[PDB]
Amino acid sequence: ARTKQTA
Amino acid sequence: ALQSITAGQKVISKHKNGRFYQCEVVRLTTETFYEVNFDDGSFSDNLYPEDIVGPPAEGEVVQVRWTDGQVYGAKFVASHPIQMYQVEFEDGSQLVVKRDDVYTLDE
Repeated sequence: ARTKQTA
Repeated sequence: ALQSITAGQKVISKHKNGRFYQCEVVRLTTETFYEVNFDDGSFSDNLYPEDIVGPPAEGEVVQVRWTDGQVYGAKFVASHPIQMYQVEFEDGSQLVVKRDDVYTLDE
């Protein structure tokens, strides 16, 4: 899925 | 018992063309995703091993090839194996999909 995020 | 999908099962899934079609489960396969914390503070838990330029240890520094063709530095968190299903459609095309892209029949 190659997704990034700042959680 | 808990319901399960097995090889030979007649099911409904999404073709690469995006539409749904009846298809047959050819085999169960395990896909492994990697999780990393990027130096920039973000994180991804759905990279493939092929995106790192066995698995590294938690905290190990690694270089990740992102979707932009650029390389970013990160520290490895953990690997996530996920049960997936290889299905084949009428035209012979095949695809590896997750549980959520599969709709089972009563018989």
